[PDB]
Order: sequence, then structure tokens, then C-alpha cells
Amino acid sequence: GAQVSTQKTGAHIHYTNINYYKDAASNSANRQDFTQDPGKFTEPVKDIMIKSLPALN
Amino acid sequence: GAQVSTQKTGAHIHYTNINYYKDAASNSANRQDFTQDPGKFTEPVKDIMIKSLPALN
Amino acid sequence: GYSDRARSITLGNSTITTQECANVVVGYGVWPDYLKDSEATAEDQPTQPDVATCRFYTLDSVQWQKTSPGWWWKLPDALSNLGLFGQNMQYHYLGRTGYTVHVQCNASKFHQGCLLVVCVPEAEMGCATLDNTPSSAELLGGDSAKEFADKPVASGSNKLVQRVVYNAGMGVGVGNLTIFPHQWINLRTNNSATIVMPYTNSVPMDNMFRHNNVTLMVIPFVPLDYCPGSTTYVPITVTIAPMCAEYNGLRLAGHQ
Amino acid sequence: GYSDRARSITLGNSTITTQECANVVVGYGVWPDYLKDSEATAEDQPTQPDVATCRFYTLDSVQWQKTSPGWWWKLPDALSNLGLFGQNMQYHYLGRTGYTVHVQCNASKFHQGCLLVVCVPEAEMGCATLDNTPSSAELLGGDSAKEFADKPVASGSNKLVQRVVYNAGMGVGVGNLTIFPHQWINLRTNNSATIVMPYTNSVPMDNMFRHNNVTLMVIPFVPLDYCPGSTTYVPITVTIAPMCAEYNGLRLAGHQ
Amino acid sequence: RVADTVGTGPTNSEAIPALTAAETGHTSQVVPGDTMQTRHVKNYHSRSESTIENFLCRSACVYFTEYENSGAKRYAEWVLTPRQAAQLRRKLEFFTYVRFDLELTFVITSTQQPSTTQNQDAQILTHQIMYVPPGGPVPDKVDSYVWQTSTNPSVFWTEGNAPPRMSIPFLSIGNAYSNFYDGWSEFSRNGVYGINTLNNMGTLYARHVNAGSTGPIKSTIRIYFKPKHVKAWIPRPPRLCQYEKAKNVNFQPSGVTTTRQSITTMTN
Amino acid sequence: RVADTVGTGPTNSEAIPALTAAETGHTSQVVPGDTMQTRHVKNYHSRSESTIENFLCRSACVYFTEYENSGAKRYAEWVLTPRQAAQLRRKLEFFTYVRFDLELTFVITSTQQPSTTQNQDAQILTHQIMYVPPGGPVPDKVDSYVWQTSTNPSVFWTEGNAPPRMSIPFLSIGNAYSNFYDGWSEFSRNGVYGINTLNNMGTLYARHVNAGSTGPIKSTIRIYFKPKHVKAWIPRPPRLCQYEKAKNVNFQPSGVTTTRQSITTMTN
Amino acid sequence: CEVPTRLNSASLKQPYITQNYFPVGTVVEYECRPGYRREPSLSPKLTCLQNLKWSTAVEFCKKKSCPNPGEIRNGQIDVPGGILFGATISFSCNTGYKLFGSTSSFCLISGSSVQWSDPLPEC
Amino acid sequence: KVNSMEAYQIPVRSNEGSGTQVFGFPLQPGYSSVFSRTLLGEILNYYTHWSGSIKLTFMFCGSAMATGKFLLAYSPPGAGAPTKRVDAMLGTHVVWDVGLQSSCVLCIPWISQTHYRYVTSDEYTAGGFITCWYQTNIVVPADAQSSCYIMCFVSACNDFSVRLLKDTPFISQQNFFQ
Ligand SMILES: CCCCCCCCCCCCCCCC(=O)O
Ligand SMILES: CCCCCCCCCCCCCCCC(=O)O
Repeated sequence: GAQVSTQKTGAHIHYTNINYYKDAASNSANRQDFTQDPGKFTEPVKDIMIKSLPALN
Repeated sequence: GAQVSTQKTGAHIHYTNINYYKDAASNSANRQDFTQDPGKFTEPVKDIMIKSLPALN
Repeated sequence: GYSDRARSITLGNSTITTQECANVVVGYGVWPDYLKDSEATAEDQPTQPDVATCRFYTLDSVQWQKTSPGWWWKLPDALSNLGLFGQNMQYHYLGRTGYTVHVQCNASKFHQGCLLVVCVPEAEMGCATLDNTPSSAELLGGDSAKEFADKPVASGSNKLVQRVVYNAGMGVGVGNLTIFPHQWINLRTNNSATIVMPYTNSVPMDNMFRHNNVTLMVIPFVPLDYCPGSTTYVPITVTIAPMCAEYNGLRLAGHQ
Repeated sequence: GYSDRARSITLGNSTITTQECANVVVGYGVWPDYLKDSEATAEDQPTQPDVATCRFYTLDSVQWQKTSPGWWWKLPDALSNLGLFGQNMQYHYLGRTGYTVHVQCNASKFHQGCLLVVCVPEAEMGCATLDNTPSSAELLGGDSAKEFADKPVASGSNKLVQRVVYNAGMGVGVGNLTIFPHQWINLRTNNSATIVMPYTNSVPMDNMFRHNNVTLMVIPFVPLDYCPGSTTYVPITVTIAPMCAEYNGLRLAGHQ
Repeated sequence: RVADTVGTGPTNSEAIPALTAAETGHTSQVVPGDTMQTRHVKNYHSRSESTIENFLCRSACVYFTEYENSGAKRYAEWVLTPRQAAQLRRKLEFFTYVRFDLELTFVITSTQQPSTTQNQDAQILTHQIMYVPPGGPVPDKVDSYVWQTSTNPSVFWTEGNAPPRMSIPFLSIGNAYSNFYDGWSEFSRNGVYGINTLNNMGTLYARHVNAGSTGPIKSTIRIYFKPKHVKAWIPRPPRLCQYEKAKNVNFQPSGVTTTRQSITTMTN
Repeated sequence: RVADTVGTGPTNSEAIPALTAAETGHTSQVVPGDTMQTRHVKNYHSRSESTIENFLCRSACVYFTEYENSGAKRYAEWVLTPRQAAQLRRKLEFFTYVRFDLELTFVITSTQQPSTTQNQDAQILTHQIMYVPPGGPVPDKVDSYVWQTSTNPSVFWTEGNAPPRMSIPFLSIGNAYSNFYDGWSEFSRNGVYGINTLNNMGTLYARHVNAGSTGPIKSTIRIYFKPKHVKAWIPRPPRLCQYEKAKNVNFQPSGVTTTRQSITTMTN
Repeated sequence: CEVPTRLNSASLKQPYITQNYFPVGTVVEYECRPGYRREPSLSPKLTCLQNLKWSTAVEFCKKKSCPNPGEIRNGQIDVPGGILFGATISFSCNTGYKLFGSTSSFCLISGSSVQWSDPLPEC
Repeated sequence: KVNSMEAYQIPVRSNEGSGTQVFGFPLQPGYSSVFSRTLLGEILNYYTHWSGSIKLTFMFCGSAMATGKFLLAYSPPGAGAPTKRVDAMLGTHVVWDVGLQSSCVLCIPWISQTHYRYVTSDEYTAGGFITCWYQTNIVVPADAQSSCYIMCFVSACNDFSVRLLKDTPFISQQNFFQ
């Protein structure tokens, strides 16, 4: 049950991984979770504020 | 002859295992046998005792 | 055809009309709701007063002078003695409540200033003396506001709270406080601030008396100013409304 | 296969096991429910605590002696200072609640006696003096029982309550009280009495402080008796459980 | 996974889940919902760290002994038993009969004993550990002929590496190991009384294969047991007293628990 | 991958992307193309070294302590905390609640203490590190009975190999670790105030299994933490002051920033 | 047998401390040291075994408890380490009230029991 | 009483009063002296954390002519232990009527703020208080003993669980047992 994944390469290749322990708290740290969502902290207003429009109307 | 099994994960992932020795008294201890049966020690009465009913009738 | 400057909020038997206000801020994008049956831990049936506890409570006002550093309120301990919210909080062991904060300050077109209203979760506060932690009679006073300071509090043998406005009492830059749900009151634009906060914790429920989930701080960044002849008494009023409050663990009254 | 002598009742976080009891009496054939939207009058949204107010409350015991006339409790005023039931009753103006009364008295096979437990609605009580009505400090005492008398109370210039057991304090035969929901405790048969009472009134809701919907009276018809050598202290305990309680009219605390 | 709670409401029935009879020697199967009103809770808690195998599967030091490279004490000998120490013994005597494979580890550490000898220069010490089953020719000396280990299992370990470790099978003539024995070894009801009747697991020996240096060195060997694949039957109450002898269950009488100020005191 | 720029031209419209209202507490989502003319640029730059896991997943020394093979100090004891050092503490207090597995590494180094003893000849030192959760029997001496480690996890390490390392699970009764706590431990609002209320992670002990030599040797153990699988919530502003005590957030007041010659000076 | 085991709560009785010879089968007895009450469940006796070792010894005495520090007026008392023999409680006053007296109060042994030697300050 | 069988007997009797207290102890299944030595407490002392509901079964061991009534109450922390029956009434109680059935079951539920509680003494993971009070009185006939005993049995419910393994603080050793 090997996992083949993609390495970190430059822009402008695969690696293989096997788990040997039965705990799941002992596996290698996940270095590939590129996910962003700034809506929670930036732009937290209840009413949507379109950019081109006047903020106060 | 590799065995793929599930790791220990939290609620709310697989590992691989091969045996190298020919004795079966030399393999890793089994940490995943979650089976319970308290009927032998608790509630050992010959006659079934329904909960809502009076114990002595 | 309306204007987004006026706004009304209805809760229980109370209603608050702003007339001139900025857009409402909603926590971390989350609206306060009840506890789910897949995230619960306590097995007894909770109580939900709904209308008695979830209404607008208006604390006692303070005065915005020209040299006011700022004020702070520990949110669970401010409403401890107010109405049926305080009563249920005493008898029950565990509670869980969201808030709505509505800060009001009005002035004329000739008055100038700027306040920052920030809801800070887990606002642990340092002490003037390094050896000992600050006392409760110092950290939180219900039915009144706690004021910051403009000069560093003298160290020694005491249990005071460091109150420097710039350090915010937490050893952080006051300017960097805009990480938490924050709203700005500009006397030339605004007259009120409204922040809705959900329940934040590492646990599904908690004892309100021994733990403060969030602390509301109002700080005058730009000072108050006016020309001689105009109104010199300008107060600041704070209204808090518990939302989706529920309690578990009915027992004897008191937190002893 | 069971016996109809044992019985358990669960309400809120309280449970009462009788073990040896007669069949439960249910008011006038009606089970207590909430107020319907076709019979309501007050327009604001009611509050329903549900678990905090609807639980078994155990008053302080009394002693059944050989010459005890009897005791009475005004039901709304007995639970006035108990738990969250009393707290909500103070803040709110209107309330509406059903009851469950569980009276307990046990004794050995060698003790004899007979008590009558009667829930009397609108039990207006007369006065020793014809000119004036009885005072509140005389009609109702919470946290304790009020006792009847075996001899007529002396008339004069006072505000006492006529307490003759035979006249029941209402100018009626005590034997004819079996018109209201009643249960009999016979020491050779019973050890407890259970009566469920709905909400009775000429109005959809009412102020609990200024009006008592029902009065619970326990009267020893056949006296207590035993032979020398057996237990001489035999108490009587009363447990009340508010059912489907709801309140309208949240305002300042107190009945002033 | 533990059972999830079921939501319940009020009740005015004849069902009496609370009242029971303890005389029948039956434990009540009552849940909190029988005696109060509850909500629905989904429990993800698991009883995975409560399995008997997981509880007993951890290495524990059962004994340690010392030998030298000079003088009279040149080798060490131990009759194998799991009752020398307190911790694993008490963990194992929760049950009457157990059955497990074993994992054996040794931790050997040398130490230069003080001496007036000069120009000391030691070489790498090598140790030999040997297992002699009952009936074997026990070594009478360090340079004996039995250290050839023709059939007796033996391990050779050079200092400065991962500690030695081997796996042991059940190795019992009985269908299960007994932690308790109520009886004697002779049919005439005299002799050895107790669990010492069934302990015939052999003997262990340890020595230095070389002297290493011209200065005395004392080596200490520690033995670590780990039960694997455990099957247990007939649970028993835990030891209230403190163990005295490994061979016998003899004990000094002790109170049932600790005392407190009063029957209504919430402080120990 | 960062968003690519969009080419823009001149504008004479009523759209006002620049003018906004900061009072609403809303950050503007303006790009450079709103306020000037731009060209089309394709950006291949990635925000891969900015993930919270990558930022916190690096070993850091949290503590170091020393023990000897002679005298009074024969073993070392540390109550586990991540607040003893400055660097990882400040990195971790960017957030209010965190949740991670742990990777633990130890670096142990011995050093011959000066002595008048002669004919010194040491053997390989072996160390034992033991973890005692709250409620365990803490060792009162070096040759105690608790170093048997029946259930307490322990490691044995011989000098001259790769450093020891094990993996730790979340091990928290709370749903997330708290870096800040606003409250007391007693319901009467007195006692321990602050994050010390929730620190009950246990204790760590270290010793020499042998003495090795007839001359005193002092061993130093350094402990390295590495957070793996990290989940963080509620970001907080970075510490402006300098940490004083690990137990309390007490601080000495400091200026908001550094000063410069004038408001129109481009040199610090 | 060698000299009996030393304990942190109990000490040998008068005949045993003087004795230097312990044959097999000898019983020695301990007694609570000052500031330590005796646990009724445990018996303070040690026998000499055949291997010339004493039997397992467990602490036969527990620390004594100083009385409740009480409630000071217009101030608070930290009580950091509890109220057992050898504790140390601290006193303080609110903003505007000056402490007069001692600042701390150690739990020490005064006579046959444990008492707090320092008195309560007034503020 | 610990060097006897008297540690197990709860001594109720007939008194000229109503509302007094029988016993009382805190909910610490593995640390309190009352619970640290039962089977449940002995299993707990090998684990750092615990979670779930508790069963407490009380059996009346008086005469068949004696009759009684009791209040068994659990009160979660936040206020001190109740000192009067009325204060205890406000918690989670059960009224036990001593009839043909000789046993009643008070089930202490899980009302923690966390998911798990520490076995060792910890103010943050407080458990609560368990108390008993005379609901009425123990009424006996003549020529029948008025002093009786109750017995208490402790069990865990089907949602009980334990976590980190540790060494027991009870067993100890100074030399190798030979
Ligand atoms: C160098 C190789 C050495 C091999 C030594 C093997 C020793 C086997 C010991 C078996 C121990 C069995 C313990 C049983 C305990 C019980 O009776 O419950
Ligand atoms: C030889 C084996 C030793 C094992 C030692 C295990 C120690 C576990 C320590 C866990 C530290 C958890 C830190 C949490 C920090 C926080 O509260 O944010």
C-alpha cells in the first residue's frame, strides 16, 4: 500500500511513501496543504461591500 | 505477502506489514482487538432480569 | 430605496435603532448558534430561557474626556448581576453564550475624535509586579468600567494590573489589535459600533464565574477635541445582548 | 409481570420512587399542557425554562402527633423562594403553572391512622373577627406549614384566620371536601399520595404573588396510634413539581 | 467505541428501573436516562487503551544482577521468575490464568571498580548470556565446558550497540500459566505449598567472555519482560497489602482503605 | 500560487475603488490596477513556505538540565512546559488555541569533571530517560524502585549513536491546547490565575544507569520539540515586550516601536 | 540484618535505636516524628527476613493539618501550598488599605499540635 | 473502622428530627479514600484520565418490619457541598422508598466541561459532591431493632472510558523479594 505523490518542483516528478507504524500520530508531517481563506478575518462585514461602490450610501 | 491495515486515527489512513520470521511467536503484538462481552461477569443470573420490571415478583 | 446608514436590531423585548452606523461585524464569519448533538459532552438536558436571557442589557455610562486612556469590560462578569441572565448563571454550573455588543457615542459636526472597539478573546492581563498575578478585585469589576493608564504602573509588592494603554495590558502593540473582530467610531462619520461574536473556546461549555471568554476594550486612538462654547460632556454607552445562551448542571445557587 | 403498587415519576433532574402507593389522581381528568394560541391574550413571546422550573421541590417536614389537627400550604407561595422557579416568578408579571403533589408518610404494621390529601382551588379562608379580613402573615407562610386548630379561635379585634379543622376555615363540612381531587393515606395500606393538577382559573394567566390558584391541605381524619415501645416520631413530607410553567411580562425584579 | 446516550423525557409510569435487588448478585444495567431527563449525545470515545493485551504489553524490569572480571564472583546466575519485582507481578495477578508469548531484552552496563593497579588500558568487553532448561549441566565455574552451548540457546553481545533481544514461545506443559496454586506438590499434602510448585522455567547465566583490562570491572545485567499475544481468564481482586516473599503469598495485615475526618467529610 | 496581475488602461468613470471607509472594520480588496495602468504579469510565486504547519514544524530546544555520576545530584527532573524558552514560545503564541502531535528528540552529552582521582578508565555510559504522568510515584532517589518502568514509558540510550526520538499524540483532555487562559482554578476567583491552570502534562526524569568510571562525569540533556499535524485558531498579535516568567504573562512596559530623527526621515 | 530502613514520616522507638544486632525473625517498631499524625490502617512494624533484609516499609504517618487560616477583613490570603505541616500563606490588602503586621504565616509545631505562629495583620 | 468490616456499614437509625444527613463524599473515583480502593478505583489508578457515568447502588440491611425514605443527591461543583436537605434538593436527586425491593440506583451522570477528567486531585477538573439525607424517618414496631445499616456498591456505566497508562502509586518495593 504505497502512496505515490508529486514532489516540490519549480515552475516555468513523483515520490513514494509507506507507513510503518500503526498509530497515525507517527507519520511524516504534511508539508503540502496550500489552502487559503481570508474571508473570516479580512472583509468580515455582515453586508457585502462591492469595491467600486461607495462604502457609505 | 504484505498486509495493509488501518492505523489508529481520531474521530470527528493505512499501514503495511510483512512477517520476516517463521515462528509466529515472533510477530508484533496485536494492539487492535476491541471486543467486549460483560455478560459472563455482570448479569450472570440464570433467569433474565428485565430492567423496568421488579426484580422480585 | 433606502440608505445603508440606518439599522435596527430586535432581541427579546428590546430594540436598538442606530440611524447613523457602519456595517455590522460578524465575529469570524460565524453566526452564534446552539450546541450540536455531535459536539456535546454533558449528558443532562440543557435549559434555554431564550427571551428572558437573550435581551439588550445597558451598562452604566462613562465619560470621554480629552485625556481618557481607555476602558475595558470582562464580558461574562459584566452581566453577572443583571436580570435573569445573572440568576441562571449562578444556579447552573456550565453555560455557553454568544454576544452582540452595541457601543454608542454621538457628538456634533464640530467635535473630533476616534475610538477603537475590539472584542478580544482570552485577554489574559499581566501584573505591575512580576512575582505575583493580578487579583480579581483588580482584573474585573462588574457594574462599572475598568480604565487604562497613560503612564506605566509603579512596580513593587502589590497585585495591581499593568494598565499601559500602548501595551494593552497584554504585552502587545495596541495598533496590532485589529486582528480580532474590530470596529472604528469616527465622530465625523460614525456614532455607534456593532459587533456580533460567536462562542469561542477549547471546550464545549465552561463555568462563566471562573473563566472569561472575551473582553471588550474601547480605546480613544485620536483624542477628543472641540472649540470653546460647545458641549464638553460626551459619554460612551455600551449595550450587550446574550445570544443562544444555554446552561447545564442545575444545583445550589452561588459560585462559592 | 409487575405489581401496580410501585411507581416512579421522573421530572427534570429529580425522580420519586413510591414502592407502595395507590393509583395517581389526575385533576379533573385533564393533564397539564401549555397555553393555546386561540386562548391567549398577552401579545409578547412567553418564556419556557422547562427543566430549571419543572423539577421536584421538597419542602420542610412536619410531625404527625396524636393530636395534630392538620396543616395547609398555599401552593404558589410555597415555592416562591425555591430555585429558579421563584426567581422567574419575581421578575415576570404573569405566570401559568400546573402541579404534581407527592405526599409521603410511612409507618410500621403496628401504627394506625388516616390522612386526607385534598387540592382545593380558590380556598378563600374566613377570619376569627367578622369585621376585618385575615392578614397575609396569617393566611400564608412560605418555607413552613400552617396548622389548623381543634378549638374555635377567639373572636375580638384581630386579623387572625378561623382555623377550626371541621369548618376547614371556609365554613364548609370537612367531610364534604371529597369534591376536589383527593387521595387518602391509610397507614395499613398506603405510604404516599400523588395528585396531578392542571391550571384552573377564570383567566388565561395571573400574578402568582397576589393570587393563589390552589391550596394543599393534609388533615388526619383517623388519629395516629401505636403501642408503647415503637417509634413515636412520624413525619409527613410534601414534594411539589411545577409542570408546563410559562411566564409573560419581563420587567424589574420584586412584587412591590 | 462507548455507547452513545439516548435522549429521554418525563415519565409517570409503573416501570421502576431504579429499584432492584442486589441479593441476586446481578449488576444493574441502568443508564442515566432512566433516572433523569437527558439529551442525545454521540460519543466517539473508544476503549482501545483498556484491552488486556495493551495493558500488559509494556517492558518492565524483573531483575538485575552483577558479575566481575576478577576474583571469586566471575559469573551470575538467576532462576527465572516474574515475582521478584512488584509492578509487573501486581499487574499480572489481576487474573488467575494467563497465556502469552514473551519478548526478552537485556541491558548490560560495565563500571570500572576502584583499584591501585596503574597503566590501565581496557579493550571492548564482550558478554555471554546462556539459558539452561531444567536438567541441564549447570556451570560450576567460569571456564567450564558447558559454555559451548551445543543445544542451550546463548547470545554474544559486544558493548556499544543496541541491547540484545529474543522472542520466547509459551513454553508451558500446562494449557495456561498459573499465577495462583492452591495445593501441594506431594499427594500426601506436605512439602511445597503454593505457586512455587509450578515454577520450573529454568536458569539463566551471564559472564564476560574476556577480561578486557588489567583493572577490575563490574558488569550489571538487567532483564526486561514484555508479554505479547496475551489471553487471560478468571479476573481476581488487586493486592491490598505489600508483597513480602516471591515464593509465598504471605502478607502483613493492612486496613481496608485510608481514613478521613468524618463520614460527611469531602477532604481525605 | 499568488494571483496574477490583470492589465488595465485609463479610466474616467464614477467607480471609486480607492475611496473607502475604514470605520466598517473591513480591509479593502484593492489591486494595483485600480489606481494606475498596469500590464499583464503571470505570477508563478507560491505561498508554500507560509502554511502554519511548515512555519511551526521545526525542532527547537525547549530546555536543558545536568546530572552527575557521583555526589548529591544523581538524577535530573523537569516538569514539561513549552514556555521555558523564548523562540518557540513566541512562535506558538501567534494563536490562541493549537492542536498538534509532537516529535521529541534528546541530545545527551557527557563531560569529565576535574578531579584528583588517578588511573581513570571509563566504560560506555548508558542513560535512562523516564516519563511520569500526573499521579505517578515520583523517584525520591536514583536507586529507587520506580525506575522499573512497568507502565511509565522509558528509553535506554548508550553514548555514541543517533540521538533518541519518539512520537507523542495530542494527549489533551481539552479539545485544543490553550496558549492563554483568562481565569482562575477555583470557582471562588482566587488561587492560580492564568495559563498555569491548564498545565498538567507530567514530569520527566533522567539518570545514568551505570557510573562508568571512578572519576566524576557530568551529563547534560537537551530536549527538542517538533510540532507535527498542527491546527490553529484565533490569531493574536505578537509579543512586543520580552518574556519574564514562564508561569505568568507579567511584562515590563516598552515603547511601541523604535524612534527616528523626524517624521520626514528615511533613515532609522 | 542491617540498621532498619529510614522513613520520612516515622522514626525507630527507644529500644530499637540503641540496638545494633538484629537476628532473623526480629520485629522493630516505628513512631510518628513531630508534626506527623499516624494513619490507622498501616501497622508500624518491620520483620527481618531470611535473606537478612527487612520487610517492605510504607510511610506509617501522614502530615498534620494546621487550622483554617480564617477570613481576614478588607484583604485576601493566598494559601498557595495548602495547610499541611510546613506551609506558608501570604496576606494582602485592597487598593487603599495599608497592611500592618506580618506578611506571611508558616504552619509550625507549637506544643503538641501544629499552629500558625504569625498573627493576622489588620488592614 | 478500616481495620474491621465496619468501614462498609452506613449506620442509619430512628431519631426525633427530619432532614439530617447520613453521609457525603466527593466524586473522585480514583483519588478519594472512599473510592481509591474499590475495583473501579484500582483500575483507575493505572490511568491518567477517566470519562463516563457512575452507578451507586444502596441496599437496606435492616429488619423486614423497618420502613424508611431517603434522598440521594449529586451536586456539580460551583458552590460548596450543601449543608441542608433543601440545598441538596436542588441538585440531581432520587427519593428512595424502602419497600419489597431492597436496592435503589443513583446514577451520577457526566456533567464535565471537558471530555475527560484527571484521576489525580485537580481543582480544574472538579467532580462534585454526593450526599444522603433522611427524607422522612426509619419507623420500626416494638420488639424490633431501630438501628440499621445500609451498604453501598460502586459500578461504571456502559459509557465509561480511561486513557493514558501510568504506574500505580500503591505498590512499593525497597529490595528484590527473594
Ligand atoms: C540468550 C537466550 C536466553 C533465553 C532465555 C529464555 C528464558 C525463558 C523464560 C520464560 C519465562 C516464563 C514466565 C512465566 C510466568 C508465569 O508462570 O506466569
Ligand atoms: C522516554 C519517553 C518520554 C516520553 C515523554 C512524553 C512527554 C510528552 C509531553 C507533551 C507536551 C505537550 C505540550 C503542550 C503545550 C501546550 O499546552 O500548548
